[PDB]
Amino acid sequence: SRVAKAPVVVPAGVDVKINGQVITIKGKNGELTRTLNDAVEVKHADNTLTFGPRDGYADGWAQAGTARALLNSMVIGVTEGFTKKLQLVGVGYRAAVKGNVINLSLGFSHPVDHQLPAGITAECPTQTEIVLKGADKQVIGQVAADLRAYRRPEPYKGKGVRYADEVVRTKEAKKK
Amino acid sequence: MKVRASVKKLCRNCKIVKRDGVIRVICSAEPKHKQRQG
Amino acid sequence: MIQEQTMLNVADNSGARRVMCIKVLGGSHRRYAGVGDIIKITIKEAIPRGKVKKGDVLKAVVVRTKKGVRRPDGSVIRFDGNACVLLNNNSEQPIGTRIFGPVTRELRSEKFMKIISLAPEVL
Amino acid sequence: MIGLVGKKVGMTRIFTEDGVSIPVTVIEVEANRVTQVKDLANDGYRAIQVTTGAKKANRVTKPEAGHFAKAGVEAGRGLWEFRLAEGEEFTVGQSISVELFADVKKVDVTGTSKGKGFAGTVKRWNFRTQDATHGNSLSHRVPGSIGQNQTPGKVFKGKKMAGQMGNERVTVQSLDVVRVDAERNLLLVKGAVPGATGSDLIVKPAVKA
RNA sequence: UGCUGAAAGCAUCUAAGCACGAAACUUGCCCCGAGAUGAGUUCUCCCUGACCCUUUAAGGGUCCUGAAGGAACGUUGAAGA
RNA sequence: CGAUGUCGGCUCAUCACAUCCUGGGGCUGAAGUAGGUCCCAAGGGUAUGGCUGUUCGCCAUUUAAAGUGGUACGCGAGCUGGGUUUAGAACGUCGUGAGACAGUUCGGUCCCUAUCUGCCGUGGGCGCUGGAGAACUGAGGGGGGCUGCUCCUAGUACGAGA
RNA sequence: GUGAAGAGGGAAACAACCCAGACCGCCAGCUAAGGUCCCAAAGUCAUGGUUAAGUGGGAAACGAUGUGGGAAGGCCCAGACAGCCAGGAUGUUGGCUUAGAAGCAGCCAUCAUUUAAAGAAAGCGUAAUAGCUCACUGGUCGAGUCGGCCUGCGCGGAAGA
Ligand SMILES: [Mg+2]
Ligand SMILES: [Mg+2]
Ligand SMILES: [Mg+2]
Ligand SMILES: [Mg+2]
Ligand SMILES: [Mg+2]
Ligand SMILES: [Mg+2]
Ligand SMILES: [Mg+2]
Ligand SMILES: [Mg+2]
Ligand SMILES: [Mg+2]
Ligand SMILES: [Mg+2]
Ligand SMILES: [Mg+2]
Ligand SMILES: [Mg+2]
Ligand SMILES: [Mg+2]
Ligand SMILES: [Mg+2]
Ligand SMILES: [Mg+2]
Ligand SMILES: [Mg+2]
Ligand SMILES: [Mg+2]
Ligand SMILES: [Mg+2]
Ligand SMILES: [Mg+2]
Ligand SMILES: [Mg+2]
Ligand SMILES: [Mg+2]
Ligand SMILES: [Mg+2]
Ligand SMILES: [Mg+2]
Ligand SMILES: [Mg+2]
Ligand SMILES: [Zn+2]
Repeated sequence: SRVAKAPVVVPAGVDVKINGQVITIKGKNGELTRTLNDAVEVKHADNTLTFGPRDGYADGWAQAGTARALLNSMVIGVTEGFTKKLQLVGVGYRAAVKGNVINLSLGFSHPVDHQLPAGITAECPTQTEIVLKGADKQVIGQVAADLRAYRRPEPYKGKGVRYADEVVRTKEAKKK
Repeated sequence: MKVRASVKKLCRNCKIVKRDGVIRVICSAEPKHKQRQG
Repeated sequence: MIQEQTMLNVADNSGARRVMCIKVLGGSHRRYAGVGDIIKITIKEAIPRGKVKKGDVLKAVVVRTKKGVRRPDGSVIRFDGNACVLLNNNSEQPIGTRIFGPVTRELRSEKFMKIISLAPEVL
Repeated sequence: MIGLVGKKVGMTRIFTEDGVSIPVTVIEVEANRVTQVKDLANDGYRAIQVTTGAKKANRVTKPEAGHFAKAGVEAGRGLWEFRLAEGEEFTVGQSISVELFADVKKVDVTGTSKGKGFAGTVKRWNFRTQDATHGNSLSHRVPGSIGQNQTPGKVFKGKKMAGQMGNERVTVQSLDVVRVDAERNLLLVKGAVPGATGSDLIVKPAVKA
């Protein structure tokens, strides 16, 4: 609601399209489409999107804030786009991309091959660094978590796949 | 996960959250503090 | 085709002469041991100054049986009695240092190579 | 893939170059002749119906004969259907030989098992016998208790009891195909299959690995 | 276990939306199975005479007919009380 | 109380789940191996012997494990009859005695041809709308569902090492 | 009081509970308890609310930003609550103890300075230091925010053949 009531500026270059609850937002960096919850009424005037509850729905304001939040990052998406970086820690742990497949060596018998979904593209500037790029903020996060899950950081040496930002607290073993 | 009838915040980084009808304690600092009412 | 209570002769110089099978090892409700299989035994007779004594409880591998062994073309090799070789309880390696009477190539294991080398005859 | 109909001839063995004896059931498989193709439009499902063998004219009823005449094939000893896969296609009056299995590694074999008549629980269900001695009175191969007490006050459906054993359909799965030879109408599979010498067998490529 | 995410400027696996997750569940495998009276489908086969009567109706009977099939009898079965 | 046969065993089971093993998972005072604890889970699987009437229990040796409970402390018109309420006899103890013991000891009759329900099998009848012979569709039902060890990965990850 | 020695209607079934006391006949009518969507006779009735748990249609201590109503209060455009930027200093490593004990094993003290503010230190961390962070304060933001009270309905606590 503090979030809902905050307009989304739609910048020069982005094309908004609305058909009832089905929004579509096109920019130089792709196009996203979302169906906003019924309880949400969205309006489009000036170069801005504004949001509000809808008579008859008990949770309109909570919904409108979600809708707002989402559309705001749809616009970030088709303009700036999102970047999620991971990094590998542990001996022998390495990665590489070929086309749209990230090849992960992670101390398993078989190496691991992870198919990227439409919209997400990857690049390793380093055998131990994965840079995801994408316009859909949910999908890029889902992917980053999928990769991280092949080997989540462990608490004794911090080994595994981690978000480049991430804080991994280590701990000591049980004394003898 | 501690599972019990009485679940509480055990430190300042504990949060009570309801998920799917079930009261829980989530902590960002101490894994032992994590609870589910049950 | 050896089971609990079965008596076996002894195909080595361990000093044992007669042993009884008190367990067929290798599975729940397992009924029979045959050539190549390990059994638990108690010693019912032993010579005076050997490596083991009457009443000692150990393991042994069966190396000859009356029921015999089948070979892959349908053949059978049968022996006139049941014999075993005594094995350390833990290491499951032979107590004796010599082997007596014929054995079968079914023993060709990493584990029982020493028994076939020592055997007078291998069938 | 479709299967075929055959006759159990008996068992024998194949000896191999290096000393293995393979026990084989000998299955006679003559050409299967297609007597009706079923399709979605007409039948609601896709299948061929086949016959094989030969049958005595005087034993072929008129209904039976009209059905065969329609397909343009001579009478056979019976009729069996095999479901079709997408892309599987056949035509009425077509002959299918045992070479169908030429490169099938394993097959499932269905037969009617030999009949053991009315069987007691010891043989039919491997029940254990009570004491032969120690005072047992008239109760050695008899079944024992068949239930609890007042609660439930009844015997449960499915209770293992004596009754007819054998003479039923049984499928034995994943038998190795040891040899196929159409010139002799032969298929050899490794191992035993259900039925008595003489009786019909259904052979299909193995549904498993 | 998570992703995106407001309600609650943050946070939050959840309220809307989204990804995973076990020998349990539904399938997949085997057997029975249309008395499934909701008695289903497909192919094939067989039958092509008259009359009378009452309370005239899905009526009752007579003469002639007697198919396909089924069964019977016999010789029988690795089928079977 | 005009009778609902008692312990234990044998045979045959069926359900619950407060789960013994196998499966999934959170925490760990979880380095690995191996454990502890809690959550989810009832699909299947879940020892033979020595002693004793034993159930249980102790013990030997297995096993992935040798689960806890309900079912008239499941199951004698299914079996046993070792324990335990008859009559014989004896010992200790009590009683003057007849006798008694919830002390011990030796011995000591276990019936029923299944009408109805139920269950396992197998037929006859009629129906399914003229009758008939086959081949099917597949609603519904049942069965099955366990697991060891070795090897490769790798003497790798982990570890001061083992 | 009722059953016993009492039928009829209701409580699914159900002597003993609720309604009610059967002389006989009726294919009339009104009511009682209890009921009115279908099995099943009568409101898918009207009006104002509550609940979202199939609560209703089993179970307590106790636990919880579930949700409705009510009366008060604290802080706040002299800028509050949340978030984000920065600071978080000096005597001094306070005294004692200890091999070491420097805010942070333990014991005692807890003053004072420079301060916008900064505890002789709230938690992590080190062998002891270092290092992270809290209290507190300036900045940014710009209108609300905090949690006790009387109450309605719900939620977990809740495993059996
Ligand atoms: Mg969930
Ligand atoms: Mg058929
Ligand atoms: Mg027979
Ligand atoms: Mg027996
Ligand atoms: Mg008798
Ligand atoms: Mg007898
Ligand atoms: Mg009985
Ligand atoms: Mg009953
Ligand atoms: Mg049928
Ligand atoms: Mg009576
Ligand atoms: Mg449970
Ligand atoms: Mg506990
Ligand atoms: Mg079970
Ligand atoms: Mg064990
Ligand atoms: Mg009993
Ligand atoms: Mg009797
Ligand atoms: Mg006694
Ligand atoms: Mg269907
Ligand atoms: Mg009276
Ligand atoms: Mg009534
Ligand atoms: Mg009166
Ligand atoms: Mg009505
Ligand atoms: Mg209920
Ligand atoms: Mg502030
Ligand atoms: Zn906490």
